[PDB]
Amino acid sequence: TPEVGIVTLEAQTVTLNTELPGRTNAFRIAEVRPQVNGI
Amino acid sequence: LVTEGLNAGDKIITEGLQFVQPGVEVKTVPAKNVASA
Amino acid sequence: HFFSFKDAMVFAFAPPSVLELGNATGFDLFLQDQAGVGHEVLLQARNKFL
Repeated sequence: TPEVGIVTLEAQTVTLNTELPGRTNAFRIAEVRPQVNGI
Repeated sequence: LVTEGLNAGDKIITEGLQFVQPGVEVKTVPAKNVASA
Repeated sequence: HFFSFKDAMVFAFAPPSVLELGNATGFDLFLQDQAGVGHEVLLQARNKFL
């Protein structure tokens, strides 16, 4: 009888997370444009 | 993460992976290979 | 005692009588793929041979 080693695996609740890239943006951005012609 | 195929509470092997073939009677000893506890 | 490690098959062998012929004593042979039959059949040929 060849001796072996075992592990007794059991059920347990696991979570699954994902790493994703990405950039940040302004919530409410507004560049001004002059709407009129002068100096 | 085993999707489907392996039962809960069902023992698998860690030591002696070269020493056995399917169809050979073995003995069970708690393996000191897995680093968890 | 090396059969009680239960993880890795350990063989301890002495070097031969004259050292420059090899590293382990006894015969040795090659099993060629002369017909171009392939690795997936030469592997099971060696597993059949052992």
